[PDB]
Amino acid sequence: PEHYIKHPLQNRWALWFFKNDKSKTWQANLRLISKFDTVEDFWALYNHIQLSSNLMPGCDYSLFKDGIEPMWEDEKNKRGGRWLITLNKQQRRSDLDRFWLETLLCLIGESFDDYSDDVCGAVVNVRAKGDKIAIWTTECENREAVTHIGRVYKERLGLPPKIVIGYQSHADTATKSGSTTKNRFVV
Amino acid sequence: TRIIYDRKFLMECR
Repeated sequence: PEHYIKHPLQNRWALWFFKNDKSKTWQANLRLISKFDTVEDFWALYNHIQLSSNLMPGCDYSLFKDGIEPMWEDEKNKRGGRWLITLNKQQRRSDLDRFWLETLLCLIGESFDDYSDDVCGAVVNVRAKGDKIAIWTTECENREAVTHIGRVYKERLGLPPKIVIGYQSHADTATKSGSTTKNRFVV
Repeated sequence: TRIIYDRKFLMECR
């Protein structure tokens, strides 16, 4: 049995790609790459595609549970938010790919116990002005869930205690009267 | 229950 069965995942996942081509629609630009629901199918996809560090600036990968669009206004994201990891240009080289793989593994591996159900997806943004990785969750007001996810994710990335990462609500980000978005939680 | 895979296992399937 272990000699021939694929190892199912708790959830079915969809990998998306976005190219920020300003001369086309954000509908023609967003793109389902593929869906998978086993560990082996995850690896076959990951091995076939570019590392984030090799994408052109302005591109995203997004891994979301099947049925959740990688867009904050989706029913399952609209009341939620994201644990944001910001990276500088030198971390593109040292940390981006390793942090993104670890993020994928936390999602597909259900690494947040009961609270993995609050996870919607994850996004990596490749940008000239700084790369970003984030885990999106369903409800900002689920304080225990959001906090546990943040604590485990920080530990999995190996970030030291002196580094603070913030959780920002999507609605706050969309409607901020200023430059920076305020946090709902930090870890 | 729930299907949980730790990091070591998920790496051994690659």
